[PDB]
This record gives sequence, C-alpha cells and structure tokens, in this order.
Amino acid sequence: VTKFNGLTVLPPLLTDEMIAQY
Amino acid sequence: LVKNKCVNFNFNGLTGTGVLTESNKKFLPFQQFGRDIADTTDAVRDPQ
Amino acid sequence: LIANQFNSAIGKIQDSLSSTPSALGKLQDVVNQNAQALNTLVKQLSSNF
Ligand SMILES: *[C@@H]1O[C@H](CO)[C@@H](O)[C@H](O)[C@H]1NC(C)=O
Repeated sequence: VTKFNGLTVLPPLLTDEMIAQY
Repeated sequence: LVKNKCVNFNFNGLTGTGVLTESNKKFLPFQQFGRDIADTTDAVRDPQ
Repeated sequence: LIANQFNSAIGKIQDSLSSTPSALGKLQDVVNQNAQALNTLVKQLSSNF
C-alpha cells in the first residue's frame, strides 16, 4: 500500500504501532 | 535575502509568501522556478 | 496433515500478497480517491469562475 493551501491532515489517534499492538 | 524566516519574497515577480531554505533539488540553467503537482510554487531560483 | 496444510496455506497467502500487485485494491482505491478529491479541490483555486 503506497503543499498546504489551508488543508491539514490530522494524525490518527491510534498510530500504526498501536494498531499493530491491538 | 533572509533564510529560515517567514518572509514575503519577490524573486523576478514571484510575489510569494513563505519561509525560505536551501534546497537540495537541482535546476536546469534556463528554468527559473519550480511548481508542485498541485500547481503551487515550491522552489525559486534567485535571479541575482 | 492439518498443520502442514495450514502452514502451506499461510505461506501461499504470503506469496500471493507479495506477487499480485492489485491485491490491496480496496485500501489503494480509497487512498487514491481521497487524494484525487484533495487534488481537485486544490486545483479548483485556479478556476476563474
Ligand atoms: C549582477 O547580477 C548577476 C546575475 O548573474 C550576478 O552574477 C552578479 O553578482 C550581480 N552583481 C554584479 C556586481 O555583477
């Protein structure tokens, strides 16, 4: 699986490490 | 020119606002500025 | 026999995921769709209206 003009991408609450831990 | 400071800049009429840094990307001699995939300026060759 | 079959099935799943490029179709499609929506929204500024 594969700058800002007013946009912003908020990071997910659960990081990929935490999702892998789950 | 001022680097690492958010300053309105005017290079050859670019009139863009942002912060300036030394860029590792290379430019061809005739090219004067670069654009992003979204048609927004992201690099400027200094005319002076 | 069942343990060997399960291990072979897991290995085959790994090999198919590694080889077939379009396996992650749904996630790739959702990411591409969201990126395209954002790109068209950004390009919408150049519109004269
Ligand atoms: C004049 O502009 C040119 C642009 O190529 C630059 O190289 C040069 O340093 C500038 N100043 C003088 C005094 O020539």
